[PDB]
Amino acid sequence: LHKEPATLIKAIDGNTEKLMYKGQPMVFRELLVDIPEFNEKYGPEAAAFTKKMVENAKKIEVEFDKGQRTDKYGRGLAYIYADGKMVNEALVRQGLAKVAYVYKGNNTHEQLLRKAEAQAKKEKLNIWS
Ligand SMILES: Cc1cn([C@H]2C[C@H](OP(=O)(O)O)[C@@H](COP(=O)(O)O)O2)c(=O)[nH]c1=O
Repeated sequence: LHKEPATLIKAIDGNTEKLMYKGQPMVFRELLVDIPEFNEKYGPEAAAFTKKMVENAKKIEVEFDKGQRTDKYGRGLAYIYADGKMVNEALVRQGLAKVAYVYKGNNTHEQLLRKAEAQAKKEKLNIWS
């Protein structure tokens, strides 16, 4: 796998809906996680943690896995990094997302993320409280 550059695109409301990848706006869906929606418990917290992590970062990178790069809704499927720290792993490690959607061939970081989830669960953090 290899990391590639992207930048945040700031939406009219001040948040990031899309990343600019090879100079095109794209919604990216994080690989291997289920993140609660805003209306669900921990949803506001997951969103706020993501916003701080990506906005504070000097460098955003995306990393496609070995399988499908876009899903059925046209979203890019990747691991997202903020100054070299994976956003997908960080949400899981904080109990702000669960490991999920593990499909054949896009599963490279599965064990790493399950390791993070077990720690968040052992620590009874957030979703696991
Ligand atoms: C994470 C991921 C989601 N998806 C699709 C599966 C779900 O389809 P369905 O909408 O039919 O349930 C949807 C979940 O995304 P969200 O959790 O963003 O809603 O995204 C993929 O196809 N590949 C993936 O790797």
